[PDB]
Amino acid sequence: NPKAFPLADAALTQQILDVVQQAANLRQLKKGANEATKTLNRGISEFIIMAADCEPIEILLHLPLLCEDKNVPYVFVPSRVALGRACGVSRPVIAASITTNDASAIKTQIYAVKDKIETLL
Amino acid sequence: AVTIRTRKVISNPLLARKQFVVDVLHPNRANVSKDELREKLAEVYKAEKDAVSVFGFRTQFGGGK
Amino acid sequence: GAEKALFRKNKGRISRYLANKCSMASRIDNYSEEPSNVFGSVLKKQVEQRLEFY
Amino acid sequence: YSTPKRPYESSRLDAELKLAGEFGLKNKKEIYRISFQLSKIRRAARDLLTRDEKDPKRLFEGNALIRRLVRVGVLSEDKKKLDYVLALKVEDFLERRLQTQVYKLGLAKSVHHARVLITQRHIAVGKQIVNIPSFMVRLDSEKHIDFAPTSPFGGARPGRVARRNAARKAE
Amino acid sequence: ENPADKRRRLAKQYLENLKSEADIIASRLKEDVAEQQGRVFRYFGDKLLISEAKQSFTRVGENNLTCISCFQPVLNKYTFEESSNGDKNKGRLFAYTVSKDLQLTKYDITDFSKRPKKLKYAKGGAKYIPTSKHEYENTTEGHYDEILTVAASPDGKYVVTGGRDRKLIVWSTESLSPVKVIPTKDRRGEVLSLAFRKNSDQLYASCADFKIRTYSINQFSQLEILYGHHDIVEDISALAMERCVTVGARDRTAMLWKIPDETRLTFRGGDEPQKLLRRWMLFFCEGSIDVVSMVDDFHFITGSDNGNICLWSLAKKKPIFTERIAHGILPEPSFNDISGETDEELRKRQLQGKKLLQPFWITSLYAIPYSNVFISGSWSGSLKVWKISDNLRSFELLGELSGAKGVVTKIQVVESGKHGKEKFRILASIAKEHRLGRWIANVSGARNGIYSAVIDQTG
RNA sequence: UUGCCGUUGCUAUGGC
Repeated sequence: NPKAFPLADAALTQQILDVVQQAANLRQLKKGANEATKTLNRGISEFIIMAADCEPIEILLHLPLLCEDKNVPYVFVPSRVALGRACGVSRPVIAASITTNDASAIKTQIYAVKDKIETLL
Repeated sequence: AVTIRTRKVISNPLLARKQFVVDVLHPNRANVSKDELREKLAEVYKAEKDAVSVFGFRTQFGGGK
Repeated sequence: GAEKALFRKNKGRISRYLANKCSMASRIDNYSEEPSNVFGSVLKKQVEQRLEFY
Repeated sequence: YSTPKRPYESSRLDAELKLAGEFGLKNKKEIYRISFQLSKIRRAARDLLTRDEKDPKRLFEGNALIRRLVRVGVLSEDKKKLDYVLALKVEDFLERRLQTQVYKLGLAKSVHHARVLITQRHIAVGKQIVNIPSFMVRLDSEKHIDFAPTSPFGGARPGRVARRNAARKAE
Repeated sequence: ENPADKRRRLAKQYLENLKSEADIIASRLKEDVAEQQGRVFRYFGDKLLISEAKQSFTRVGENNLTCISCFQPVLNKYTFEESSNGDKNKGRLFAYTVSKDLQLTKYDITDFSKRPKKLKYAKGGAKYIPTSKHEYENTTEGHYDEILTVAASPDGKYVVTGGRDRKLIVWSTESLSPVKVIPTKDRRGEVLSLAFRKNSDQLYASCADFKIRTYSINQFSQLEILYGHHDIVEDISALAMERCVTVGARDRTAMLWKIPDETRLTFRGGDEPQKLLRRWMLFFCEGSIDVVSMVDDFHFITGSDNGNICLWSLAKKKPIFTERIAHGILPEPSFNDISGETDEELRKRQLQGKKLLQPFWITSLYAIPYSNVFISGSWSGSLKVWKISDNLRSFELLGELSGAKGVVTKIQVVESGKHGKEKFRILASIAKEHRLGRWIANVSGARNGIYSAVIDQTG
């Protein structure tokens, strides 16, 4: 019923943000909505993360339409401030993407989250 | 800067001495001579150099300790 | 809009800066059941402030 | 290590070629070593399975083995059961090697580059310089992999060639 | 006259001063050495008068003041020589401040009644950029990137600063002239916090490469590097003992380092809102630990990004007591700004009720050493002063001070007066943005300056 | 008491 949906609870949000921080260290994170649309178009996106508090929220409501068409899991986290912090950049980030890589060191952790997002949707 | 560190200190009045295991941290240095450790141990413990004996030194693999 | 110069070196920067803000406004319009002009205004004022800066 | 039953099977040769290429191993001896370790682990797991559930032996040694495999990282936290211990493969063990971890973390551009880095004493696990590629990385040690303080890539002074060419340039 | 005589003279005069002030002499003398025993011996929290505190905010020109370090001379009972560097500097209280504008500033804070007074400064800039681009060549005298942390030496002879330039520059206190530059020798070795071992020349410098480094300022040399953190070591605290404590931010770990034994103790909150909710039959899960200060050699307090202030004991790995959402919850975002929808009710649905709300972060946290009082800070707009219970098993809010408005980057406290009668001054750096980065949304009324609050105790 | 711009007194706080 709300536009931002599904919204991850507290416990899940901690796990999502953790993966984002690890991905950023390994150069597997694309930060910002414009990059996220580029990843979905190229179909290299394991899943998309979005800020439910983005002001206004409609500015990133184009991504789900991309996500649902291409069959890519997605989730909303309550804080854009927190999302930007975990991403490692010095400004708020409203949308971020985890690039696909089967040679990644954090593969198992990513797939662990990916299943949970899928259950939520 | 070399750091000299004593652990497992045992006072042995039977032989009239103090025994311990000494750690020498010497980053960016090959190793610290027995004599120079005698000097620094003497200064730290307030005893004459002649009274300070050290032996059984082995550097850890890769250096630095 | 680069074939008819719809959005239009310093000149180039305002075009690209304006180009993003157009995409921002478009998204609000498209996914909003009853779009308003409140966010279009503050967006335009933001582009203006950039304009004097350059 | 122990020689496999029929080394000359074509499938076996192609398997060894794939594993070597993917993880840049030096000889089939490394593959045999890992296979022998895995064989022991799986045989123990089987013998435990043959026992009745709630057996004190099954319980004690079984949770012990599961804990150890988790600690080495081969078995994920969500699969703490001996049945999954039977499902392990050689690739899981090879991945935990220090060469592969160095490659994956982004410190090297290739598995062979990782091998030459490690053998050149440029890679440190915590405080210790590890120049042994077949070193096995746990979980806790996974995050502590870095360039050694003495390494020129780790911030120390440049190697022999760098300062030599610098001197030749200055003169 | 032999120095034994000189100590005898100062000692005899000192006793007469104690006698003039007044059993009692014996009790007072024991109190002088209470520092040696690492136990809280300053139980004066109840005596404080939060309400009557005299607050004042001094605006500073520079952008985003990031840290403040206060130097307070102490008469050494062992030799009866004041810690002041020079005779001119006798009994003079100094404060050193740094900002993101690459400027270090010192103040005089001797007069509690009067505002801080600028004395000298040194500013960095592009001139100091290293040409070589190598880490071991990063030995330019001034800074060229953001400064983040500062500490003023207990002897009053040096102040050392570090920031994102991956350097450690030590400055002479008197003239603010550079005397030595210590590179961190790392590609990502940015300095995130500094601490002087109390009444000593040893440094503990926390770095962004997930390591803690130690230095001996007097010899201008680095001693050891400490390893074990899985994430950036944002803050570090120290007391007279070599037991420095640290927090690992996203790792959600507070590690106490026993330098003497070369061992470390791991403390993890492990607070899970399933059980917290179940026992209740809004709670936020902790994200990271930023601020830490050592109340006692055997206790310390940490502040996380979920607004939880925790009390820890060396004996117990899990927290002994937690205060959740200490500083409150952020105001909800404007419904006129959540969406561009014309209809109000549709905009309200975007807020998703109370799900979006979040708690304030604990940006700063300081505890007066070996005391039962500590101060917390955030951009809620009010400093909060707490008191730990006598048994050191709990704490309660002693009061608040509403003067500060903006992000509280760092807090300091300084005292003056006789032993029985002391006045406490609370100095805190306030900036318009969080020290590490610009994430926080701009706070209404925030201004860059040094907040001050003088408090006296009566009863 | 501020880099810049105001307000308020003979001191205090509003914006960038």
